[PDB]
Amino acid sequence: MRDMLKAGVHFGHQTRYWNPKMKPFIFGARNKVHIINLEKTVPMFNEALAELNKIASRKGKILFVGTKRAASEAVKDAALSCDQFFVNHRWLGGMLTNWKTVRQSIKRLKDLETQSQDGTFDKLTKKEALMRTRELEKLENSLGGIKDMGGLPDALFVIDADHEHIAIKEANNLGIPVFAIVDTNSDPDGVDFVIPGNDDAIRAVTLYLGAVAATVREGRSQDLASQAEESFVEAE
RNA sequence: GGAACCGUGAGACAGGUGCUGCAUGGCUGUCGUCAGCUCGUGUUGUGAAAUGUUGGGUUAAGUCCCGCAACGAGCGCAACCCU
Repeated sequence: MRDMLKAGVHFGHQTRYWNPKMKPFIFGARNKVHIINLEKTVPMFNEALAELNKIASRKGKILFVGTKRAASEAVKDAALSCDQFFVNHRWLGGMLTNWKTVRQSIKRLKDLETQSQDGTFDKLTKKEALMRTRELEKLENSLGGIKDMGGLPDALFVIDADHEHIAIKEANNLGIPVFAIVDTNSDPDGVDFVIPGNDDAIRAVTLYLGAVAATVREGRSQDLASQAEESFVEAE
């Protein structure tokens, strides 16, 4: 299980771009950073983790959102260790509402690939061929992790409430739990299960994102394994 | 007996570029062949609607990025035909 006393990674962050709604989580600004209370972050871990093991052993799906280039690689690897979804690139309008039509783009993507591998690849003009290439690109860039979705999640996990504020909204009107590790620059009232921690910093996000993923595989139907996200922490 | 065309007598009936295209269909001219014109969804407004195509640098051009409540899509241009 997770470990306490993490005053060497997360802690305070951001200078003066905070939100008065995060006062009950700020220890005390010193020369710059406001500093977050590690004494309040721990209690949040328990409550947030508790609700996690509940949906984890309940065979519930989670969608880890991560558009920020600070945890772009961590959000994926963490979602790979387990059988969960994720959003790295950018978060279309009507993916869940107008699922049908949206999937039509997925089928076409699979239809073009089967035509790009070897079957009728260089039969028609090159101009038309270069037209099918761009389509594939645009489709592979947007429909990268949504291609595995064949049916409408139980909860979403964001890295930053503000950056992925759009994902938070659509997660509120639908009545779906929201888990995230944001800091000062945000509104906690928008997150039923918020984790007061550094939003940025790769070594900061990888820690929880790795522990949370480890707590998911355990108590479900798998054994614990070493985190491979630590290798990307060398970005420093 | 009787079909047909035709002529006279008799009966039932025809026609109109005569008016109105501010009653209209169709066709055509004109800004134009100039050119953009619109849709789905999200967001803003009580609403008619707005945003989407705002901002910074740039380009012949929404030409294209960066930031970005917007993200995408269908006619127009272009291409397809002919000298």
